Amino acid sequence: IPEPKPGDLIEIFRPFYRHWAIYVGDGYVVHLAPPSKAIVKKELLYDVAGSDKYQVNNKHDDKYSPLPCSKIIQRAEELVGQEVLYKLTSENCEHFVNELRYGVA
Repeated sequence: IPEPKPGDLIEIFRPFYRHWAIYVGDGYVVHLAPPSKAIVKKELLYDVAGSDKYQVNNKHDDKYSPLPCSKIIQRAEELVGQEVLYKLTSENCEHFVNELRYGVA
């Protein structure tokens, strides 16, 4: 599987649940994760994916424009360290990365 492009949405197929992250380059993604509440983390895709299959899935590019990729990366990185109080359902994780790629829904 070739290297994702900065700003790409990454859909990760964990057993019985999906997780979402956004590629920020040089092997890193930004995503919501538990400390062990949830926190925005910058981590290696290698570690976040682990042994689980994943794909790039920019599902809304058909009908919506992605933001300039420099802006996507900047916004994602600025949020690293921020905490949120909602559960890490696929839906919430997807919503988070959608906002980064496409802007506020």
